Amino acid sequence: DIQLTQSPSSVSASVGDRVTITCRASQGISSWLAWYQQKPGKAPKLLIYAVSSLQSGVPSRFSGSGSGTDFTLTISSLQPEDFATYYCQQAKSFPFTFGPGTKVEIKRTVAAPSVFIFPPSDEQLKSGTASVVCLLNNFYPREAKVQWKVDNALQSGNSQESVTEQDSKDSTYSLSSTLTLSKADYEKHKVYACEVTHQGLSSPVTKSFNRGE
Amino acid sequence: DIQMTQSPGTLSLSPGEGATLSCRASQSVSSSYLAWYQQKPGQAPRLLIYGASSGATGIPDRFSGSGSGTDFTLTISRLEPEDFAVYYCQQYGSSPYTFGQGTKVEIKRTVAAPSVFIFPPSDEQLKSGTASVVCLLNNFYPREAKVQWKVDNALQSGNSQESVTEQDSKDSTYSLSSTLTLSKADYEKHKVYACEVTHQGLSSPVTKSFNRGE
Amino acid sequence: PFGEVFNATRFASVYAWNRKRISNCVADYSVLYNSASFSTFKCYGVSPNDLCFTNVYADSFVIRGDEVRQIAPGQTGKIADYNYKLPDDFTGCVIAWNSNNLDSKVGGNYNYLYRLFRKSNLKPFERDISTEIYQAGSTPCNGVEGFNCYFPLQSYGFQPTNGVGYQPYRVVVLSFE
Amino acid sequence: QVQLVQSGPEVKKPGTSVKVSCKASGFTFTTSAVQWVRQARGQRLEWIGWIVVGSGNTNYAQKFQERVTITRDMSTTTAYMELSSLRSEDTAVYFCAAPHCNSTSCYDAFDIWGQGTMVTVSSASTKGPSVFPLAPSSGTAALGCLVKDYFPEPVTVSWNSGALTSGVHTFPAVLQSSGLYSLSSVVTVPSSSLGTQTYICNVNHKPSNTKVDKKVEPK
Amino acid sequence: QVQLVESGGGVVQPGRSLRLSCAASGFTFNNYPLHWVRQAPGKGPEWVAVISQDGGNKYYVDSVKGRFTISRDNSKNTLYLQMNNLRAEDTALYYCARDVVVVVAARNHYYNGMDVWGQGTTVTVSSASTKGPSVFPLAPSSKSTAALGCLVKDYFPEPVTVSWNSGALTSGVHTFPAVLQSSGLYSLSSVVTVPSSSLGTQTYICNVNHKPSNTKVDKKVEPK
Ligand SMILES: *[C@@H]1O[C@H](CO[C@@H]2O[C@@H](C)[C@@H](O)[C@@H](O)[C@@H]2O)[C@@H](O[C@@H]2O[C@H](CO)[C@@H](O)[C@H](O)[C@H]2NC(C)=O)[C@H](O)[C@H]1NC(C)=O
Ligand SMILES: [Br-]
Ligand SMILES: [Br-]
Ligand SMILES: [Br-]
Ligand SMILES: [Br-]
Ligand SMILES: [Br-]
Ligand SMILES: [Br-]
Repeated sequence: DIQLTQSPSSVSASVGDRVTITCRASQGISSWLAWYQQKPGKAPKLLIYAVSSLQSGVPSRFSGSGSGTDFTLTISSLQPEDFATYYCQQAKSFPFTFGPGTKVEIKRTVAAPSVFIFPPSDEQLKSGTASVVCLLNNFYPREAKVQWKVDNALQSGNSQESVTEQDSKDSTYSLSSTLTLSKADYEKHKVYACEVTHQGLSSPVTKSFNRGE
Repeated sequence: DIQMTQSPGTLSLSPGEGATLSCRASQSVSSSYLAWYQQKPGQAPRLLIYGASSGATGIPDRFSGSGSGTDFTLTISRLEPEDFAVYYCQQYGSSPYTFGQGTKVEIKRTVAAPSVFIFPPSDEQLKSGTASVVCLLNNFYPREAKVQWKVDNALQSGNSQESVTEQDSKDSTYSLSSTLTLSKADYEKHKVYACEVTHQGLSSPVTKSFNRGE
Repeated sequence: PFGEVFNATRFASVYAWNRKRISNCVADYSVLYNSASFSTFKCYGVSPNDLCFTNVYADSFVIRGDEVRQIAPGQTGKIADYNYKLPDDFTGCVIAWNSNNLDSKVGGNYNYLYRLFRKSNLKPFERDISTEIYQAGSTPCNGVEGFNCYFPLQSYGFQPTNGVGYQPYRVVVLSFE
Repeated sequence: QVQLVQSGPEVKKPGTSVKVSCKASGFTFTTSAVQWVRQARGQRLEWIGWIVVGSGNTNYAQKFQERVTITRDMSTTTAYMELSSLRSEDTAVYFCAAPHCNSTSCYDAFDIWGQGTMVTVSSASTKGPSVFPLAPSSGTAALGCLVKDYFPEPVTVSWNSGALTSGVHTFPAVLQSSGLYSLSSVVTVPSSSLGTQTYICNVNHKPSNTKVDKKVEPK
Repeated sequence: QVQLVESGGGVVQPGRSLRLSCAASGFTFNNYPLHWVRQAPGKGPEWVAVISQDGGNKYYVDSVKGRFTISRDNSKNTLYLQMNNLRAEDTALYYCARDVVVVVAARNHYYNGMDVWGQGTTVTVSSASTKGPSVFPLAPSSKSTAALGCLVKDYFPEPVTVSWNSGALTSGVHTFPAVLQSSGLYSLSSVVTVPSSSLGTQTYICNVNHKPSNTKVDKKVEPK
């Protein structure tokens, strides 16, 4: 069962840059490796097979090299339609295993997130459930940390996050984190806050509200 | 693909004449990758000429070959009786290696009208519940012939099948057999069974009948 | 120095066999004869120990198991006639081991080739890597394949499920002059 | 004896597969090629495909790309033709053809041919024929035999155990809508000999091991 | 055009079965082995199975060994995946793909990758009953550009479609991918950034459409 590792996991590049992605196999696989490009909501697209054989229609700026355990995918001059996730696949034996993928991201300026907190609506509380939502809007880079505090008590295991794909206009990301409590627990506390730490923030940003007010 | 077309369809010639067969290609084909074959009834094809103009091993020198590009020729200087068969041309240069549709070289003859015979179904077959009436057209030329079945003056259609023999090696004629098939019930409902033969050798259609019983 | 010649990552095709030159170094062919890893260890003109010759050549390539018998003096076949010929007075050793785990691929490997046609046999230690279209008929091929015009090299298509006789074998031929 | 021998006759049901063999002899198989051609009864020659014996590389016609695969086995000097998902339309005779070659060079055409393999495809079952007499009507007269309802092809007919050959016409068989074949064999003889010469047609159908000698009578 | 169209996916309870089909056109079907590849939400592609050109050879990932069966009908140019005893971890988008055939010296070599992929068909293995979502307002704050949105909570199965003011409002909209909750129902948030001045002078209506439950819910988002 041949494993495959890719490095790096993500790359922040600009148009014209030279981008190199590597694929490491847990055993020798000669020349039997392929590269795939995948964009959100689309099937993977074969770019290179047999280490260095450009699939028909693929621009020649894509190249591939390697032999045995180490393989390299090179983009000479990155074009706007090249920002995607790239996978390496070995074909020495079944099962055909893929790599974890490398996401090619758009490099841009550090933008701090706009943070908004939303208390549970009165209609939802009538259902016996409370959902507090914290929105991190239009920030870069993607890495962000949200901590929920209920009367300054740090929460864990009762929240879920979701990140939008990189925006087509300003290359930023947006994040939505939802804290889910029962109506019983929600009415036992007063202060609800999400603390946001991000590279664009010199110090953690906190958006809070007092239940009812 | 490269389409190979042959001409003529049937070459009716006398033994001792010169035969000439044509082979056309939809596009220019290499002369060194065209062959001619000969096939007699019940046998496999036999190579005569290859490379457009290269006689095969054992083939008589009266067999010749010419042509180039899209048009090719198979000339037989003096036609022998063992040469009356079907001839094919195949190009084997560009895949697929397509064949021609064939040319029949038959012994030309004078017009001979068929001798017509009709056969009622045997009493043994009637015991099985089916009747087969047979009409024999014996030794005629040319091959084209027409058979129509009339049952109490009612022309039949869709209930007959024909079979034609190969040209005879001794008198160069053909023979035809047509079989009308009715059930025993339908057979006994009518009285007069006849087959009308139309042929070039007959100045008018000839009818041979029998009366169901007598 | 044998370590990088036997345990190499990739070997050459038999038609394009590689030759490594080894003159005057350290050698111990006793740990190789004692090894069940080597499916074949046969020497000619010298019995398999610590003798001295001026030079050693290491020819290496990959064939299939059924063909390892051809890597010997006075043999005939696809490999002996069209790929690699050992002279009758060959003085050296031939070593082979099963390389199925490295050179076989599910669906067939396309990297190892062997010459399929040639108008004349190879001289001893002759190396032919020409890709000229083999004219099997009288009509000249003009660089295009077809009837009686075949490509001279064919792929082994090594598969792990193949019979051991059809599995890849890495061969090393040591000659002493 | 530069020979090319094929398999025997085949009779398969629709939807099955047939594999026709073709064995070489005389020449060195290893350096030649083998093409396959089919011929339906009374039709032209149709090229199916060819294979290079040394490499095994194949080229097929458009109309056989879907159900025919050609192989060879240099050890048994034999080439094969596999035909999957059989149907009535596949009922034909299949030929194999190859150029003869020595160890290094080849003939420049397909000069060696096989005897041919007839493949019959239908739902019918093996059945012997019923032979009915075609009695002569009451200077020359015609009589014969009706070889009806048999499967598969072929039957052989002789007259007077081979003594009577002049004037005999055995017609090619027709395939009835019942799936069985019918065949008629007739002979013309002088009208005088009808009362002093017994005429017997000899019908043999090997697939059913049927041997019928039927005497034709003037009623 | 060379094309693969798969179908037959949907929602199925654990332990029950499903049959996927793949319709191919534009290439000689019987000259190519065929693969089934799946991709779970948020994860990379996982090869599942392959079948040879004639159907004589079949290979499977251990995860599906004994439960899945690949097959093909060369007369119909159709590939099949028969999925039995389905588990939750079988939930993914299923692609059919055509084998990459490497040609060297006129000889074909198989199992070298996948060059023609289909659009995918989704299977969802869950014991959850079909349910439309509750749509709750995320009201804009008094003084805290402002942000408002809708919480689309507790629905099954995927997907919902969210528009704002019947699609007229698109600027600044962010509809997030859904999370799968421990209950087996999905939750989703759709937000929009607006000028603070427009909050008392502009209606914002989110439109949530959930075809599986035959429900369309429109929620008016207004300040408190
Ligand atoms: C192998 O055969 C070649 C060619 O044989 C030709 O084709 C045969 C089918 C048959 O028709 C032969 O009569 C043909 O000659 C031999 O090569 C020929 O050798 C002669 C010897 O003088 C020479 O004049 C020709 O030019 C050669 N032609 C070609 C095409 O090579 C060859 O010698 C045979 N090899 C052996 C080992 O017998
Ligand atoms: Br390797
Ligand atoms: Br409180
Ligand atoms: Br044809
Ligand atoms: Br092939
Ligand atoms: Br295969
Ligand atoms: Br199957």
